[PDB]
Amino acid sequence: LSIYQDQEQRILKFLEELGEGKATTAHDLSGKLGTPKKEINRVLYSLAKKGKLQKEAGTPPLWKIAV
Amino acid sequence: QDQEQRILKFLEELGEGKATTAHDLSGKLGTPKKEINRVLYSLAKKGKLQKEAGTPPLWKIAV
DNA sequence: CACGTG
DNA sequence: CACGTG
Repeated sequence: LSIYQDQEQRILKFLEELGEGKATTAHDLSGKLGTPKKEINRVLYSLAKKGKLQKEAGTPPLWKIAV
Repeated sequence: QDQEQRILKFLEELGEGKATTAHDLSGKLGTPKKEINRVLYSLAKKGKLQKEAGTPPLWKIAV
């Protein structure tokens, strides 16, 4: 229940309530949560390393829950 | 654009054929590498500097 | 314009 | 690992 974990949870929750295969950008996420895109991306890539999220390469990249 | 100037001088004040890096310029100038580069790429497009190498890039006055 | 970078 | 980016 740390502040960083709360942030990770906020992002994971946002993406989970997105839908089946729907993805979103770091830009959108940053805007909805009121957090700078840099911090968001730092968390998104980190969570992808942990396997919880999948990055769909592109410009910009799209993010969603893994598998 | 005083910032641009300061960087511009420092660079012309460099040895004949010696090229430097944004990282080095940051330490040698006590300025964030973000602004350094912002200037470096601008001066390069403006033809006042030249960039070579790749990872990272090396900067020296243009001839 | 992708950029997350410690 | 480059990264300059508003």
